Amino acid sequence: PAWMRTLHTTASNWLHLIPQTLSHLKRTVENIKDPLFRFFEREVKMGAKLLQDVRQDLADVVQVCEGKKKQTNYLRTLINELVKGILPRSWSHYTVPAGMTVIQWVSDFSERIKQLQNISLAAASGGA
Amino acid sequence: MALEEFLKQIREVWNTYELDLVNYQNKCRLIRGWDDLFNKVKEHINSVSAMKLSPYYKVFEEDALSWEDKLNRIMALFDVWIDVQRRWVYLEGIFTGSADIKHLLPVETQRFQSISTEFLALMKKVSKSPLVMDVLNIQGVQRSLERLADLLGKIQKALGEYLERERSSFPRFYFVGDEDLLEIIGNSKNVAKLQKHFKKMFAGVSSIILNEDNSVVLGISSREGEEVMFKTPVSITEHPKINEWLTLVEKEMRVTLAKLLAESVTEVEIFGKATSIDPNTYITWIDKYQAQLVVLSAQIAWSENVETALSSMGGGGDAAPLHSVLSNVEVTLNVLADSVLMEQPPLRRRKLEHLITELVHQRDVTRSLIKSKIDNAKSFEWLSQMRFYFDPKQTDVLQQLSIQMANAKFNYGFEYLGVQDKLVQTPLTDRCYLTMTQALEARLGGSPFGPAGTGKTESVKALGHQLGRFVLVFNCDETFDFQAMGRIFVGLCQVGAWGCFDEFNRLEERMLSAVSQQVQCIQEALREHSNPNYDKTSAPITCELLNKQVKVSPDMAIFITMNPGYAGRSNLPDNLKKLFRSLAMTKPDRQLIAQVMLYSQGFRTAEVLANKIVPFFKLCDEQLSSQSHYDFGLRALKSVLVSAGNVKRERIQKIKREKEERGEAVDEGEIAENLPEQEILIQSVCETMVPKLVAEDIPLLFSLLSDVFPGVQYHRGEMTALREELKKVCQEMYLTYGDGEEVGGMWVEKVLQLYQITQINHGLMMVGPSGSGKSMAWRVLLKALERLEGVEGVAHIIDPKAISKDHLYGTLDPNTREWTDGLFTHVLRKIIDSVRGELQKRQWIVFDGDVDPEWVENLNSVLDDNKLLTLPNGERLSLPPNVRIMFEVQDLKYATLATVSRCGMVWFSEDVLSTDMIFNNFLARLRSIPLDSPMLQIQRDAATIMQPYFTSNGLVTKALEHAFQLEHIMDLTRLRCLGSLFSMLHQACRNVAQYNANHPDFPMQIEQLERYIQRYLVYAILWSLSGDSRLKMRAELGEYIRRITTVPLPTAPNIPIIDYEVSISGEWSPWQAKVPQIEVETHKVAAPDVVVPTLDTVRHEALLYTWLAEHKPLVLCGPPGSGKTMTLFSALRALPDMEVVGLNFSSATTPELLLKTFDHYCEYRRTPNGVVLAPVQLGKWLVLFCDEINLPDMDKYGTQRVISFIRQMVEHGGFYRTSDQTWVKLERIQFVGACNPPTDPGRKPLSHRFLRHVPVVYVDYPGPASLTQIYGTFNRAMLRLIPSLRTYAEPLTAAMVEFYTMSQERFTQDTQPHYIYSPREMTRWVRGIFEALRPLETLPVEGLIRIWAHEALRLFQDRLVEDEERRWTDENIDTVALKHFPNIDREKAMSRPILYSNWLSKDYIPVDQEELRDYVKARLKVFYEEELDVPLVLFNEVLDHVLRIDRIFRQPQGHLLLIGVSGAGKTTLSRFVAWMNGLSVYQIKVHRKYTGEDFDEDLRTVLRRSGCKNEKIAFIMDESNVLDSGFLERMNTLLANGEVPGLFEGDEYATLMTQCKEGAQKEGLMLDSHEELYKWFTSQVIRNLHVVFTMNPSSEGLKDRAATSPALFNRCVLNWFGDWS
Amino acid sequence: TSIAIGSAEGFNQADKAINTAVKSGRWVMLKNVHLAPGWLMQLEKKLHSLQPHACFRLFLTMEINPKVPVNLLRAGRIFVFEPPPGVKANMLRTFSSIPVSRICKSPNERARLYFLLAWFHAIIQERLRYAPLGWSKKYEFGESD
Ligand SMILES: Nc1ncnc2c1ncn2[C@@H]1O[C@H](COP(=O)(O)OP(=O)(O)OP(=O)(O)O)[C@@H](O)[C@H]1O
Ligand SMILES: Nc1ncnc2c1ncn2[C@@H]1O[C@H](COP(=O)(O)OP(=O)(O)O)[C@@H](O)[C@H]1O
Ligand SMILES: Nc1ncnc2c1ncn2[C@@H]1O[C@H](COP(=O)(O)OP(=O)(O)O)[C@@H](O)[C@H]1O
Ligand SMILES: Nc1ncnc2c1ncn2[C@@H]1O[C@H](COP(=O)(O)OP(=O)(O)O)[C@@H](O)[C@H]1O
Ligand SMILES: [Mg+2]
Ligand SMILES: [Mg+2]
Repeated sequence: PAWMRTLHTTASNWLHLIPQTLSHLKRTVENIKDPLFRFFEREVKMGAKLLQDVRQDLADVVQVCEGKKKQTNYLRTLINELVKGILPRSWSHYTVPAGMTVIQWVSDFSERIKQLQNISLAAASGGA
Repeated sequence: MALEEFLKQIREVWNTYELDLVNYQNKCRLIRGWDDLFNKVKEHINSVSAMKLSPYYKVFEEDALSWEDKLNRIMALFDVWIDVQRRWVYLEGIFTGSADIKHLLPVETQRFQSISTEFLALMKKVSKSPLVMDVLNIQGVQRSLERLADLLGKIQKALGEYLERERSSFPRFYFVGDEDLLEIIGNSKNVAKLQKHFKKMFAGVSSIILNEDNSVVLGISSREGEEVMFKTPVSITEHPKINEWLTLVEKEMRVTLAKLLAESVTEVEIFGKATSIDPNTYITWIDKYQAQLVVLSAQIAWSENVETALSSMGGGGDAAPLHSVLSNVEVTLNVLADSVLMEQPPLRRRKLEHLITELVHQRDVTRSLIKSKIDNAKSFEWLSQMRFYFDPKQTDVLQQLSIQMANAKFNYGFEYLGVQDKLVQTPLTDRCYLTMTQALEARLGGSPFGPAGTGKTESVKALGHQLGRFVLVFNCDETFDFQAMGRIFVGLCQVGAWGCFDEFNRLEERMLSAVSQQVQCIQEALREHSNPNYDKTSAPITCELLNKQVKVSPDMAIFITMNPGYAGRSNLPDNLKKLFRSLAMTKPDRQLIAQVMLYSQGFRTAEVLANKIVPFFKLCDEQLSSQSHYDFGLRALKSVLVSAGNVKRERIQKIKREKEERGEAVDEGEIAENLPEQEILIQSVCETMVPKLVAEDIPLLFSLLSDVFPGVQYHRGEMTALREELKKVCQEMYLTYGDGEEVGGMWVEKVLQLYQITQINHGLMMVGPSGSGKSMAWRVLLKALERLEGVEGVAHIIDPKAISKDHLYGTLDPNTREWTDGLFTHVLRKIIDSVRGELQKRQWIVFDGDVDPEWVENLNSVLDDNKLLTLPNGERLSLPPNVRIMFEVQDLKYATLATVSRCGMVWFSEDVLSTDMIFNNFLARLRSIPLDSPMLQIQRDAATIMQPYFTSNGLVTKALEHAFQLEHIMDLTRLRCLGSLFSMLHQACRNVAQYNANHPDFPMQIEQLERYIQRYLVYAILWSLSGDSRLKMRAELGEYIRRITTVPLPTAPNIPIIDYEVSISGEWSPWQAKVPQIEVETHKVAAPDVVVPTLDTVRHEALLYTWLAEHKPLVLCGPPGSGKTMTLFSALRALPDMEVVGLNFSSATTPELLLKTFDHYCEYRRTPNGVVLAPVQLGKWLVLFCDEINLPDMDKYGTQRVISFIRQMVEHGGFYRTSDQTWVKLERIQFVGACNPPTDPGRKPLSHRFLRHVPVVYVDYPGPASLTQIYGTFNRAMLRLIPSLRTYAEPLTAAMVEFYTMSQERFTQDTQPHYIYSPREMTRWVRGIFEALRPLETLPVEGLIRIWAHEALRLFQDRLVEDEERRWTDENIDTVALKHFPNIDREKAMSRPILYSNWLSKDYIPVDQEELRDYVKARLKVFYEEELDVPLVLFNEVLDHVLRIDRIFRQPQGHLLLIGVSGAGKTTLSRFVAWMNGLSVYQIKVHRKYTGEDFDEDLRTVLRRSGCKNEKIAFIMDESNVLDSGFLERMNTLLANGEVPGLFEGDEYATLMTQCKEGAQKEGLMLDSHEELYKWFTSQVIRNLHVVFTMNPSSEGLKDRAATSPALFNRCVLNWFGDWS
Repeated sequence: TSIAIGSAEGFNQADKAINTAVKSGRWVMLKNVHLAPGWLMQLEKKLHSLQPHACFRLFLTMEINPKVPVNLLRAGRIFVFEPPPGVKANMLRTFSSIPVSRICKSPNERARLYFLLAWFHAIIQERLRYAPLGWSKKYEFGESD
């Protein structure tokens, strides 16, 4: 179908823009006492989980649109939202302005992950 | 002979014990001593039960069993007698003390007289022989009381209108339930029984003080013991009737308080504007007067001082005496602060806390007045303050006190409030007071709105208590309709009470609009009071409520509190909103509340503590991880602050307790000097916040604690006494107990944490994933507290989502307005009534199930400080202190903040329950509980063999970890695997015992026993961990086990381990040895009961046998048609003494479908231990087979009601009977589920709490080789009819498999929802050819291909929607046939018009199209003259269609799903073919008023004709005939099972049995049993009733249709007629 | 006669009030009729076959809701009530709604206070048009305030 081909390009393109790695902050006896580490650890922990979920969902959609895995109920719900351009409710994990569409969320989500990577990189290389 | 002594003692006790009799008003001799009777009977019942365990019980077994019967009969009699005597007492009082009721209800009055005669006659017999045994032997005494109880209940329910008349005479009765009101009215002479009801009619009156005679009411008392002595006592003798002296008591309460206020104001004025206050005099004045008057007196004195000071400052430049007003407050507050620094009586200490809170506000207001340089009494900064003016010269004592805020003026209601905890008077609370009093002056309602936990409800009550008003809180829901709200208004208006309706937007929008009319008319009446022209000596103000003229007291008010941010709530219509003044309460002043509360409790560093605790809660909400069960709001802060005062008091008591045994240096002042106040606060935080934390947040919060409270350490009390009892309870329950880091230590900490929450909260939640030890944590704690404290613990476990919300809380009758209690309301009311001493026991109500806002928000007033269950009938049930409300849940993803903030949280993680602990529990039970000691000896030896593999990091642990990495058809949980694994190992122990039965000479030795168990364990591990996965995943777990295990394994090179069983000789044996190549009898070809043995069938049957033989619930999952029903029924044949009953779930399936099955196959019987539900047939285990267990609709909160109901019956072994709110225990009932994979459309994932009990086996479609083996066997048998066609068996099977596989790939559910191809089509394919070959003596091979091609078109092409799809099927039938059948004449075998009919001959042989057309025209001519004179044009598609319909009408259970455009002839052709086959046509005669019970009666008519009269019927029904979804729930059962379990009930079933007996007699069958008759009736419906369903093609409708009626797509043959081409 | 619609008793009362009013010239107002779309269709059919008194008037109050039947909308005359278009229109509506004798009481300064209140009410309501800048939220400042 026409939608099946168009959605395949969009999902593959989104996997290019969205980053792929997010390393959790290493908890340390003196890092727990640091308030900045405590807040920043939450950001990556909730950020890493959201990053993996979106990438896995997008990869399944690409594989579905290549006719390699069968469409499940979750995929049917996700694919319907992506065709209509509505941001999936599963992806919605941080507060966003009302009326934000899926194309803006992917670009917004990609920027947030980059900042999350830099924060973890500083903690990994240099310390908290 | 110790047993003989017990029998002698039991015999001697009951040979002398007499019913203790008391005369009752010279009418009879009632029975007291119910506690003595019941405990004595229970004690002997336990002793008789306990002595059975003794080995010497055999000699005295008969005598003990005789006493067990007698003691049980004593219990059953006097448990009814007590309720009968109680009900007769107050009914006799009503039907004697009110002669008006005889005329009002003559029938009831005469009926009560007859019952009152039989009661008194039975009383006189008891008087003659008060011995219990003599009473127990009275003829029919058990049945006499049973009739008396039922008859007295009918009289009780017939007095409702009489009770509504008495409620007017004392309007506080409007807030009392009907039964309690009858107790009040009927016991008007027995005043001691009235005490428990005063808390319902009064704000703070818990009891009344009476003289020795009980004839004069001396005063009133509160629940805390505070007493008010009336100045003029009320005599009950001079005013005998209940509603007049109750009115006089209500008036004297107001008059005495006003007189007491005047005396208090006189004394407190000396303290005001005084330089120095002596503490002894001030404490004396506090102790002399009531708590409400003490604070009121302080407010009056302060107001008059400010008025006096501001009056002197009229010149402006005059010196300010306001500083003296501040000075007096400073001095008085210092004395109050000093008093609370030392020990005080509990009542005085609370009074001091109230005064400190009041004066801190007065200090703040006076400071604000001084800072703003206010010098005039008419300045608004003073007028905006709440002021208190007292006129001693006023003649009416009730109007001496005036409370004024801005322009609003109020009288004090002088309702006795007792000792109500006061709020800290914060700026938000000040703004709340100003706004609400402005609404009250405008005669408008108050509408505080905001998020949860901001003080909305408490502020409304605080303002009401400030004004001395009776404030009633109602927890509103959707059941608060127009009639319910109006009746509540009637009570509020006449009493003069304030109505605070919380969660007011939970009403339906239509009800909110309707209620606005009642609110408006009351408000207009309220303005009539405010009119100066109106005079008090005139006609009372009255408004019209519920079409009645109701007097309105000026003191009444209406308040609504709502969270406008909650989604799903009802929007208030504007006309309702204009009647209320709204105020936003969003940000409570937490630091001020914390500072004042800690300062009032006696903390010297309250300012330091408040500046730390409030930011600490803010930090926790942000620094800690985000969890749904996390709350750090004002309720959490309030809980810690209140707990801080309790912890401070216990330490002071502990410090001096150490001082008693160490010297005599009690120096209380110095004791408070060296008191670790910060450490006290940390203990309260940790006792309340820590149990809710996940593991990774625990170190975070302690780092935060060290950040805000440096150098302060938390140390739990080492609770040796409780831990010792817990350790013993764990041993008796086969549980693992640990201490610290030992095995089970984490779980024991959670048990101790749960105990701490029980002591601080009356409502608490245990939250954690399924299998976290939550249930065992509170079940063990309940038993441990019984042993530790001596208090019996009782748990009522409720599944709230297994029943409707109507059945949980109750319903108000739409017409009679009668209230029926729900399950929770009945349980709580039983505890409050305390007929059998429920108030002396620990009562835990555990809601084990899903939490959603729809039902749990009815408990908002229960879980908060109100502790009240409010019902729409106006009744309010107080939570007794011995009751805990508990919620055991797996998640809180749908609970709102309102619920989470109101409950103590104990979080369980899956790490709390370690896999080692579960292994220990299974092994401990295996070594102690016999499965049938020779059986226990086998288990014990087997336990030793299994022990090495069940250690941590053992074989099972490593296998479990690897299994979670694999893919499973359902979500994988640890306990589903282990539950399956332990069931299989129990069967292995039974196998060894069964072997010993077969070999009585040589029982299995340890070497053989060891050799068997290790291989069976490996076998059990594979099926328990991969039986729900595909073959590739089952294989992969095999190699992983092969690497890590040391158990010997099969040495085959490429054969998976899952392909091997374990023989009883401890040898691996291939499963292929049990798969013979059978030859099937030629008449059983593709019959429904015939199973061709394959590798999968023998393995699945053996696995099903193990689970079924253990009565373990199980689910078969697989694609539709994969053999789940076939495998289950095949396994049941090898398992006799088990009856299967098939239930077909739909999207609309509720638990009521299960209940109808119980009504037909099972009986409810009363046993001494409760109601037991068991199958009617004895010695049989009844199996409920649910075919679509995962179709039932999931609500918006992720819950399937029937699934919760099944989980309750499996895990709790029963359910609640909603008619009488009685627990029913299941016996000999097991459950088997079948379903499609949850990823399929319409299918929902099963709850993890249900899956832990239910092992899942995955049944896939047979592969190409398995299909060749199955239907190659069938084809060989069916081709023995024609010996000349034997050679073509293999090519015929190969063509069948090839085309079926191609069609299954070509057409899928993605294209159309009904494109499901399964081996069911293969079975129909072979059957169809076989039916066309039986009457044939010979046939050429080309004739065989034509039948093969014809059946392929009927099975694969008739459901296709598109012409391209039908073209592909037509072409590939030719391609497949010639590929497997060369050297055949294509034209004679594959001529495209393939038509078969038995209309032109005796046999089903091919028919020419033109010959068929002439025959149909000839028959249509007759059809016009006999049935329907509607001429039809005959085209080619009609001829094919009528042949297709004719085929289905000639098959048993032949159901049709005709899909096409309206007006295409679907109904007409069906009737025409039905007339050709002798089938009667039944169509339901719908109309605008045709309802569900019309459809049920129509269903009964068709079933009687086809089931009893042997009448072949074509039941033709269109989609338009479906006027309700309930129509198809009946048809879904009828299509699949040929029966509807609940259709025939009562007289209909009795008439059906008479007709079935007559019908079976005409057939020559010998049937007399009702069960035998019903089975024959079902078999007749199966063979005679044909259902034709016609519907238009709708893509959305067709897909949705599958869930509503799955039988339409797997029990009906679908023919896509579509539109005319 | 004013009736709220949501209750079952409200439907019975509405029919009796309408039947009495169509023979006497009485006025009937039914509020929140959008809460009963099904009953509204039956009311439209009832009104069609009726020749009431010349002075009879039936007022139906509803929110602007797509649930309101089209057939009822065509049968009646629609009046939309919404925020006034601007400051001038807001203040003219205020001065018409308040009776003249209310403003013109004994204190002559009362008139200027009402003008200030009318101006203040217009400015506050008009700022709602600027959803975010005028006020952070869409408060329901209205006639009751
Ligand atoms: N302390 C313990 N020691 C040993 N075995 C235990 C212990 N606690 C629980 N178990 C066992 O482990 C399992 C835990 O079941 P339990 O009912 O305690 O869990 P739950 O979290 O309440 O379950 P659900 O989420 O299904 O309501 C059961 O098989 C139980 O017998
Ligand atoms: N001014 C106050 N002083 C003391 N406690 C308060 C105050 N305001 C609220 N609380 C407490 O906060 C909690 C929530 O109050 P509640 O009236 O139930 O809030 P809401 O009705 O907004 O949900 C209760 O424990 C209540 O006693
Ligand atoms: N080994 C077998 N022997 C006989 N019939 C089989 C075998 N395997 C599959 N079938 C056929 O597969 C179909 C399975 O039907 P059923 O058990 O009702 O499926 P499910 O329960 O999966 O919906 C039947 O037509 C049955 O005859
Ligand atoms: N083959 C036909 N030739 C002539 N008229 C037909 C034919 N099929 C249907 N009709 C007409 O259409 C009417 C509706 O037939 P019916 O069986 O009720 O249609 P459906 O079940 O498809 O809605 C018939 O009463 C008849 O007037
Ligand atoms: Mg509240
Ligand atoms: Mg549990």
